[PDB]
Amino acid sequence: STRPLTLSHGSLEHVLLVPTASFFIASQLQEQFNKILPEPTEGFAADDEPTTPAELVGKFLGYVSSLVEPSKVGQFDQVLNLCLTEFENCYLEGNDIHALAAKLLQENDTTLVKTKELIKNYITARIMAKRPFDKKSNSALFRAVGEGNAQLVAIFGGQGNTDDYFEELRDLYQTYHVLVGDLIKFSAETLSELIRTTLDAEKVFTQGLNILEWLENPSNTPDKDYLLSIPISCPLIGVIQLAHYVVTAKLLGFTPGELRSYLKGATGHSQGLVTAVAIAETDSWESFFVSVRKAITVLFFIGVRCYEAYPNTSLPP
Amino acid sequence: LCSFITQDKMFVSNPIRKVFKPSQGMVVEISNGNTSSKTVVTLSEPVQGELKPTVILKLLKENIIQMEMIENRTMDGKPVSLPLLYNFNPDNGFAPISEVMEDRNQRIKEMYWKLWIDEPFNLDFDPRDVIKGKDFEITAKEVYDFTHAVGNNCEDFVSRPDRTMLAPMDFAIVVGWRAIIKAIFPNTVDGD
Amino acid sequence: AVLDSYTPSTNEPYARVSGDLNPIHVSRHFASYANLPGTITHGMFSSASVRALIENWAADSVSS
Amino acid sequence: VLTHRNKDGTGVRVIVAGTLDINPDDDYGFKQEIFDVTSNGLKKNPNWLEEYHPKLIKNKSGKIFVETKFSKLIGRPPLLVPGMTPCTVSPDFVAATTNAGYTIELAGGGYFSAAGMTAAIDSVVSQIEKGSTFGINLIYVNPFMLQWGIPLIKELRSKGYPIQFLTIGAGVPSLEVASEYIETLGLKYLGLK
Repeated sequence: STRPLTLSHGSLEHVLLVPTASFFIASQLQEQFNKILPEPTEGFAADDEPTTPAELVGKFLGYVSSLVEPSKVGQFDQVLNLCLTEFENCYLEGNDIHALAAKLLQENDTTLVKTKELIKNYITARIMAKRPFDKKSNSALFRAVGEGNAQLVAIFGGQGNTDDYFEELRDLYQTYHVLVGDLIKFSAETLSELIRTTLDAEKVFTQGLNILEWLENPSNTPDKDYLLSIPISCPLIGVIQLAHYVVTAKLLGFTPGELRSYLKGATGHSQGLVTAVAIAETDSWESFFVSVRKAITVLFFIGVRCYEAYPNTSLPP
Repeated sequence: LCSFITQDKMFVSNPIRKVFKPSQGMVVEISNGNTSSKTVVTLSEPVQGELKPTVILKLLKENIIQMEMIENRTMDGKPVSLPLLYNFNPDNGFAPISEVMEDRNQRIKEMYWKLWIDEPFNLDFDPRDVIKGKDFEITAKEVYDFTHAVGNNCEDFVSRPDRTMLAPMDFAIVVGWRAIIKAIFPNTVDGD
Repeated sequence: AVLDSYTPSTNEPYARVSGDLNPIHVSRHFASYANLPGTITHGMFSSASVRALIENWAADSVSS
Repeated sequence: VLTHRNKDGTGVRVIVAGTLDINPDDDYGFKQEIFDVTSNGLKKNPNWLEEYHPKLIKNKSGKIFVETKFSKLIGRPPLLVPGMTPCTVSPDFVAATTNAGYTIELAGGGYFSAAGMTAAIDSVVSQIEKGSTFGINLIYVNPFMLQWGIPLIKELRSKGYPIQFLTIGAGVPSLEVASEYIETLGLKYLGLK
């Protein structure tokens, strides 16, 4: 039933065995994809260019994914699910995309930016191919903690670890959109409410708190100076932490609480204490969201009220 | 449609035409359009978020067009209005509409008075007489509002523990505005 | 020093604190009737806005 | 096309059936019209008798007007005392004639500086009724008058003067010179001779 098809860039091939009622639509995609590929150059060493066969498959893998919906049935659902299995079976030795990215960094042609690409592609692809991340994974850590030769403690960070904190929220939203989109949107909305709900909160958010907007159009994102002042930076940092918890939980095949169970305990530094408390109150996904609400609605008030208490004033130049 | 208005033999560009010039957000509602003498076109624009009447165009007794020019942001929330009056006259096909000039400055002054001055409308001052203002206590919050309005983040104006709040020299204008502006109002200083 | 300044998005904020409810600055139909380029920023705002710059950079933020 | 130029003004519209080309004038039509679906395929040439038929029409005060393209714009009888030097120089006569409800052109020929004509234009205005208007006749072959005049006219309109048309005698300005008058001066219409 199998009928060869090559995914091509520069001196990099990946031969792709294709089913019968398929090689039609498959070739169509192959062609369209070939068009978008930037011209090869000096070991494909540009920024758009795939470094390796693996990266290329991820590329095409992501291109096909761009043309599908989970809600309605598509005509590429056939091809996508097939390139998935061949990428998985061929390039992932069963481990996580993350393990591959590391290999591709260490051994092959190092690009953090390209690594992130590859990861965006695989997770994104898989989730839009109606093919979720529910089956406990063989995390050697979590396996060994589970047995008894290891124990976990969740530590949560505070304010002031980074100049560009909001950046971490971007990379999260942008990369793992298929996993975190919910609570980003959920938070963006629930924070919006806190501001109506609250008396003079509006005055503190001089340039508004449209988190969803700033994410979509970087162009519209306010200064680091605005983003860093607590009333908006406290809640946002927490969302970042919650968001990270979730990619770890979801990607392990665990519920929020299932993840929490592997923990000997948790603790935060400064404002990170809040999420640790709220994280341990966590059980099932349906219930996960009130836990989020609690956390960020605390942070919001810490931020808004502590700013009001002692607000930054001009430094004598 | 008449491109020009009249003011004492002088020809101005048509103000009605001007004020109704299109633009996203404005909405015109003509009511009773088919009978001439009763027609009332009404312009409503977005004012502080919600829509509201800004202009009201109709006829009055004895062939007098009236353009009710409405300001919604006032001292007490109760909208104020400037009555602009125009003589319509079908015997001059070329310049039918001319403006009623007698007392035009006075009407404009009266509306500005209601917006600036918390006193009775009396335009009978001697320009040479001293104008007394009002006493004025500087609230801690009038300062917060002003500094934040102009964007002055000086620590001398921000409430800090164990320091009295200072007011910006700029704040002088907030205090004297009513005493000062009154000075351009008397009848002997007739201005538009 | 050479400093970068900006006029406000709307004029209502300055009008409220100052008591200058002049429609020229707030209502487009009045601005347009007077034949202005738009809803002109309060000349007084620029006065206090620029002054703030002088205050900060020339007086080292010593209001006094 | 031969028959077309025979008929021109009579509402007949010739179409050349055998050539798909383009007429810069729309004088007539080519192969396309015979087949077009849009209202673009139904063109008709003008009948001057009908198109430009004089008419009558009534004021509300019930005055009667000879309605033509001209009077339809100006709102008075389609008759005018053209600028004339000795005759139309006098602010008195341009007032009187304009007060009698007729369009008259104030003669530039008799004025020699912005200041001297400003004198008359202001006299004319003093005698003319409220909301009334007149015009100014300037000579092309006199570059001096044309130099203090065009400005005086523009400076005057800007102040809102009731002088709402310019006529130019002795020659027709060039496209850039004319365009200047049209857009620069605040005039209701321009008169060419």
